[PDB]
Amino acid sequence: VLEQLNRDIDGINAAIDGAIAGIVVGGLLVIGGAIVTAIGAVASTP
Amino acid sequence: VVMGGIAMMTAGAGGVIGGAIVLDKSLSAREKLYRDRSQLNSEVLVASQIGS
Repeated sequence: VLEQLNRDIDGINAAIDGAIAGIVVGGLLVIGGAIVTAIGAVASTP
Repeated sequence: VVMGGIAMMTAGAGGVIGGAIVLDKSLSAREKLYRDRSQLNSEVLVASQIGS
């Protein structure tokens, strides 16, 4: 049982990091989007 | 292309800055939580000891 648990715990950290990645990528996309939107708002709708 | 490059640069800087702020704040907090966890573990053991 203990081994199957350690193996499952290893499999769980992957999804945990996969979520951490999506959260950061989102933070950058928003940050970049804000800078772009502000620039575009000089005129330039696309 | 220049806009996309500037945006990538801007976002890159923002992430680096935001992370640094969080990291500097975070490092002190994790230690406090771990200390409490260990203290509680020890206290529980001590209690289980006196009972036995």
